[PDB]
Amino acid sequence: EKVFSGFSKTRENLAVIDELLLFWNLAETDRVLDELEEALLVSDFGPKITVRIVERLREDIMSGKLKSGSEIKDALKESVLEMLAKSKTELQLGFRKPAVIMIVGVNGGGKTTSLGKLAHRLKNEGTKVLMAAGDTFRAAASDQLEIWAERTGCEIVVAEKAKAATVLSKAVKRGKEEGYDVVLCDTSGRLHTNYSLMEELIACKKAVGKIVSGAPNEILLVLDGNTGLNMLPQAREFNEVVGITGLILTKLDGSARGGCVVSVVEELGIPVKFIGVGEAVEDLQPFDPEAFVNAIFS
Repeated sequence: EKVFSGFSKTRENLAVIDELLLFWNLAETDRVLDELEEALLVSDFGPKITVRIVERLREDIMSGKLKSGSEIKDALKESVLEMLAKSKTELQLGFRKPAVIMIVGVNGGGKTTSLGKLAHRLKNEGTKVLMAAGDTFRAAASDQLEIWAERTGCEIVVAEKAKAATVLSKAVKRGKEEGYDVVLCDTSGRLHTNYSLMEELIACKKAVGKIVSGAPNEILLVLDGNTGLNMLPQAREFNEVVGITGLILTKLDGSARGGCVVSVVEELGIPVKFIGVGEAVEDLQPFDPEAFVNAIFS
């Protein structure tokens, strides 16, 4: 619904596929597939996934598995859905307490804001949440997390400039000691990835691991959806260095770049867990791969 709006422009642009398929027959296959390829590329499906999708269609058309435009269209949706769920999209918090979640990302992605929206969700499900203001680089983020703490009725551990790993260590200790269900940890926001940032994220992961075996449970990377395919290198860097368990794609408002969602998940094998489709608190939503594929293809 809100996912339909989040990618409204992608849907509009991908609609050309239905028109092209009106002109499909076996002899027209390669011409139709050339146009279909161009349409996916226009909507920010990466080259690797576009060729994979198109060549499989061509295969299945040639072998006689696919015999009509409607069958080809549904096969296209199936290929895309399969790349998305090749996926545990849910938060994987287990049973041992406390669960520890780290939120990471660069400036402009809504890192801190999403952590607040997430805390709202968990609080509403009756989960006992402690916040940790580990974004030590940005003073405005810490203050914003105190505002979120007050709105959602979470307690919050704040820095007393602090080392993020020390704040997180403190919050998780208090989590465990005071019987919390989840410790929800912010981390430092920078304009671009750099060495200093990666070193600090490594330290935070080690520091919370020392207090609770297997912590953190989730390391969620927040990314502005509007960056499209340019999010691939950065997600790969966070993943190679830190180990990301889930993505949060934000700032979607009739994005024309919906293909980037499939491209990132397929490339790195990290599921999209939440999508941000608006500025209200409820507008951070659990990702539903089948609903998404319907939202972009009809």
